[PDB]
Order: sequence, then structure tokens, then C-alpha cells
Amino acid sequence: RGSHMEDFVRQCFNPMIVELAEKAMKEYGEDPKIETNKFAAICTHLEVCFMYSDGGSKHRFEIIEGRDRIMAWTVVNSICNTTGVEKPKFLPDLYDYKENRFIEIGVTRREVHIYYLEKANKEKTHIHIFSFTGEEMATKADYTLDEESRARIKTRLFTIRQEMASRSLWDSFRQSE
Ligand SMILES: C[C@H](C[C@@H](C[C@H](C[C@@H](CCN1CCCC1=O)N1CCCC1=O)N1CCCC1=O)N1CCCC1=O)N1CCCC1=O
Ligand SMILES: Nc1ncnc2c1ncn2CCNC(=O)c1nc(-c2ccccc2C(F)(F)F)[nH]c(=O)c1O
Repeated sequence: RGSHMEDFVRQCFNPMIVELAEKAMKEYGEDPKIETNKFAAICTHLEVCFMYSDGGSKHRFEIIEGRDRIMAWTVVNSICNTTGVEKPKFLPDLYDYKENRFIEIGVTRREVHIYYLEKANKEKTHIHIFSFTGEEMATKADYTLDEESRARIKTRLFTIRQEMASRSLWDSFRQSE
């Protein structure tokens, strides 16, 4: 079957991001043309990660999300043996060289509180959550980045939810997380 979600995801997100998302979904055994809300979510999580890496220095962040499983773990191993940090139990999204810590990025359609707390159970790796309605929540209220960088990310999330709304896809997306 041919989605409206799939076609919208394709002409909304950047072709490289769509491809990286199709690769990750297929690696975990899922179909972008079947579970299309997950398709949109993966693209969003990716793009937010990339803007995050963009705000800041020239190369302050090492990008872990996007890479293939094996290579991502390789890079975190090299970081851990370089900075002396505990090899996380689960793959993070980035590493801050300035603050010497792995960052887990979060993008949720629930309360920033419940998604944080649920993710917080999954220990020195920073957590940072964003939301489609413009809210964010981060560990020790250390939001790592400039106010403008985070503002731009929030604006993007909101325009995405607007673009889904006018296509009547927003509600189906929301009642799925
Ligand atoms: C470096 C490239 C691709 C890079 C993805 C993005 C490009 C995006 C990000 C900007 N943004 C922000 C808004 C949404 C978006 O896409 N783009 C698109 C427009 C121009 C640009 O830079 N990055 C980030 C770092 C520099 C870069 O190239 N990856 C993929 C995962 C790891 C990684 O580093 N690698 C790495 C090895 C294989 C490969 O191919
Ligand atoms: N069963 C699986 N489904 C998708 N991905 C799987 C995966 N198993 C392994 N991975 C890859 C490792 N995942 C991450 O690193 C990571 N996962 C998420 C997340 C988690 C659950 C449901 C949806 C999401 C997402 F937000 F992407 F859509 N959010 C993040 O921010 C993040 O960094």
C-alpha cells in the first residue's frame, strides 16, 4: 500500500536523512512503507541530531546516530579510550568534546517529563529532550547549546507538526507514541 505519510516524509525531509532512516529501520527489521509514523519519527530524530551537531563549534560534537551499528560502537570505543569515560550500555546520539559527555537526544509527542523519565531509566551520559509543541528538558538544566540553536530546532519541530496537521496526518502520528 502507498501511504500519504510516506510520500510526505519524502518531500519534507532531506534525501540523505530519508536514506539514513530507511537504512536504520531496515536494519532493525521494519518497513518505512508499513510503519510510516516510525519513518517520520526516525527522520525527525535524525534531523534534530544533525542540527544539534551544527549549533556550536566547528567540530565540537562527534555524531553517533546515523552511522551503522558496528561503526558507531567503534567510534564510541575510541572516545571512551581517549577521554576515559564509561562505555555506555546503549548507543548514544552524540558526544560533546567540550563537556566530555555523551548526549542522548529525545524527540517526543508526550510530556517532556514522562519521556525523560522513561528514557532516564534506560549513568554519566547527558539527556536532552525536545518536543513538537516547543518544550525541552535537559539534565541538570544544562542545555549544552546556545539559546538560538535550540530555538531553531524547536521552530523546525513545530513547522513539521503544522505541515502534518494540514494533511490530517498529525493526529495519527500523535496517538502512536
Ligand atoms: C558526514 C557525512 C554525512 C553526515 C550527515 C550531515 C549532513 C547534513 C547535516 C546538516 N543538517 C542540519 C539540518 C538538517 C540536516 O541535514 N547536511 C544536509 C545539508 C548540508 C549538511 O551538512 N553532517 C553532519 C556533520 C557534517 C555533515 O555532513 N553524517 C551521517 C551520520 C554521521 C555523519 O556525520 N557522512 C559521515 C560518514 C558517512 C557520510 O556520508
Ligand atoms: N527497535 C528500534 N527501533 C528504532 N531504532 C532502534 C531500535 N533498536 C535500536 N535502534 C537504534 C538505536 N536507537 C537510538 O539510538 C535512538 N532510538 C530512539 C527510539 C527508541 C524507540 C523507538 C523510537 C525511537 C526513535 F526516536 F528513534 F524513533 N530515540 C533516540 O533519540 C535515539 O538516539
